[PDB]
Amino acid sequence: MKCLVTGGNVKVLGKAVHSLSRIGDELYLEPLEDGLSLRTVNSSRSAYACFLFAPLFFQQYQALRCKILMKSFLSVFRSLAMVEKCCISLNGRLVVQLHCKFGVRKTHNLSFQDCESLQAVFDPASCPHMLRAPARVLGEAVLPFSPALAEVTLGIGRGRRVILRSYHETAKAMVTEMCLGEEDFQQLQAQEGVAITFCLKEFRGLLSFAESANLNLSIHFDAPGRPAIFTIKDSLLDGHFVLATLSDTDSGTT
Amino acid sequence: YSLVASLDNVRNLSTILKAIHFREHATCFATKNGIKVTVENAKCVQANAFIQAGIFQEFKVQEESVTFRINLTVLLDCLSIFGSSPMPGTLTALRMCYQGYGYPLMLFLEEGGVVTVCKINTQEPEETLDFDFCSTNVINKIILQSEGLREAFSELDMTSEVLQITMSPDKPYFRLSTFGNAGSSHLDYPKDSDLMEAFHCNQTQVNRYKISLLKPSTKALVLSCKVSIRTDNRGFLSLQYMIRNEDGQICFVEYYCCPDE
Amino acid sequence: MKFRAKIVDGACLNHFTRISNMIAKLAKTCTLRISPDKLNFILCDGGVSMWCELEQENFFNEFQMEGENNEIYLELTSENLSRALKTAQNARALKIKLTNKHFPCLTVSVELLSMSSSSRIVTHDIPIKVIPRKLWKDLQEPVVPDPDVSIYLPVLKTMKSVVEKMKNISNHLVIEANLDGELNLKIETELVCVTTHFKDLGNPPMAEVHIDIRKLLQFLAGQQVNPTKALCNIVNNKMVHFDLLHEDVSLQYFIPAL
Repeated sequence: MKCLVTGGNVKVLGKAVHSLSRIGDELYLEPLEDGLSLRTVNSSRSAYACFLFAPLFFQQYQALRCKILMKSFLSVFRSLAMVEKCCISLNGRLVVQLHCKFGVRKTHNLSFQDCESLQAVFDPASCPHMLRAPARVLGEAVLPFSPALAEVTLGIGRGRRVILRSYHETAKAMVTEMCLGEEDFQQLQAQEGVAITFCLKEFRGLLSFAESANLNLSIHFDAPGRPAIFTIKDSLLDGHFVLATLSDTDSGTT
Repeated sequence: YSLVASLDNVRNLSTILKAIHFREHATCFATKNGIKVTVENAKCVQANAFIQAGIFQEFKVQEESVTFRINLTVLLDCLSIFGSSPMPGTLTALRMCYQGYGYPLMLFLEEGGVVTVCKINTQEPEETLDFDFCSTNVINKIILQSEGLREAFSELDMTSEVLQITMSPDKPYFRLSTFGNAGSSHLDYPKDSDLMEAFHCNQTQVNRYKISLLKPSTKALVLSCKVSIRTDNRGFLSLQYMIRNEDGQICFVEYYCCPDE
Repeated sequence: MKFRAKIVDGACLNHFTRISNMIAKLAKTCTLRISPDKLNFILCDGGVSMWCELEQENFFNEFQMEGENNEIYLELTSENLSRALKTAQNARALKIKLTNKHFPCLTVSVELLSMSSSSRIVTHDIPIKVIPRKLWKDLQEPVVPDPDVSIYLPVLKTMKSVVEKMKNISNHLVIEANLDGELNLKIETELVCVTTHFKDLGNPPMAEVHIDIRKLLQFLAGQQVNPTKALCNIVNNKMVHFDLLHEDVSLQYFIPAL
């Protein structure tokens, strides 16, 4: 691998890595003919995310897939990239060199475990329900909810308006419900009455990255049980999240 | 009497002490020149804080040299008792008094008319090691700015039980390294850098100090303007910090650390 | 039972949130007394008690309730209310209304305005616990007899900073007050003794107490602004009563000893 990320793109890479942290504990790398693929999976196999980095810099491979501890690769971007250049190569050990200012250089020799790729069965085009809106808007829609809220249900109330409701399994809990109008959305193709329940803490991971980049997020959901598909696309950046949805007898496993 | 030290700005004393606060207790050594508080750990690390009598608005030492060990935590809590967020204009006065031996250390603070009196008992088992760190047997010496080392030590802490410091006139002019679970991270400092003030490396040297012993150095690093990283023949480390008072007068803080075999 | 309130004035709305944030720090679970005239936050047990007087006609624009005995005693978790009012900062209107959809709750509907023509709505269902008339008597305002000493309280900011540092020393604390407006804070351990001396504190119309510093610090923490009335009524026996009246919101705090 040969990467040379500079300018604001460096922080964008960091933000991306941070997002993959709030979903998985292991970072999967995989260079491709179209860009750099950063993937990850939930500990319960009920969540998946992927960031495709089409030439956001100066890419090149061979002269390669691998897997590192997500938290180890995170420490490199936690605050160290607060940095004008970033070189990711291979020696022998994933080498992440940081060309900071004043001449100070920060080289990172990260051990890993060469494995296989992370495939997963999706189909947004086959996903019955659909909606598209600015990330900034969705970020505001989740504010009323507690940061510790685990599960939230996305539903469609009568009147073509989306509704986020807190989910819980005589110490009754407070049920928060945010209601948004159809005018807040750039697209709303969902049947009234249909509602799914997924992980909020994970959904925030993507939403936080889509906001800082000022981009639009689109959600594709079906029936209670089948995973929900979240998608975001930029001029030279690509990413998509996939979370599990609760059902009747099962406990949200996919 | 035996020892009296008035001070119009307690921070001239409390601030520099905080840079040496990596242990519960500390040893005080006061002469005619001023006061000297020392804190050591594992008998492998020692931080020295010196405050010349010039800083005080009224210093006084009776007869010979007076010494006494004391709780640094309690002392610092007492000094900054009127809160640690005074705005430009408000100051707390201090009057320190210690009567030789068997007597508690007396503190007298005041702000806006509010006066507080503290009575901290002195407890002197002592037993303090003497680092023979002399300048005559110094191999390498470097003097860089404190801002650059901020992100260094801060994000330095790892699962690595050591911090490798290498100074050389060749390629790696000044490299800090760690080796933990994650792997190995290196931090270089090229010569001819604006962050580099002085550079006197005679020969390449590689030393490893238990990182858990140099972490507390940040308390002085983020509090100083310049830092003189020095290393002698035995391998011992010497961190000298320049801490300027809120009056302008400069003060010193020195860290010593033994290598790791 | 009926209850429908509504806030529109920005100043009042935000100020109302401040009150919730305060009580959330003084009590995990509190009691909300709904009267046609005023609202109250009550609690009694460490045997600390809190009484918060609040003039309803000074916050809401529309207000109405129904008890013969027009009065309602609700038991809710302070945290739930504060979080519910946190989003009502940049809000247009606030409508708190007693509900009972799934179970007795206190719905806090919020209208958030934005660049969008469609109005944003956030509803919170705060679980409520209606208290029977039987305990109505045990939730009345605490009695303030004859204070042995009634001195004016120093700037809470300074008193707080001192208490903070003293907590790191001992859990006990002795508060003394004289006649010439001399308030003293004394902590004593078998190693360190610290005494703070305040003076010139009026008290127009000596007493020591041995309360724990941990609970004294809680009272000073809730206050983010200097009250327009700070009284420290002390009974040499075992009671310290704090009487605050910032603006039109009254706050009574009681701290026993031993």
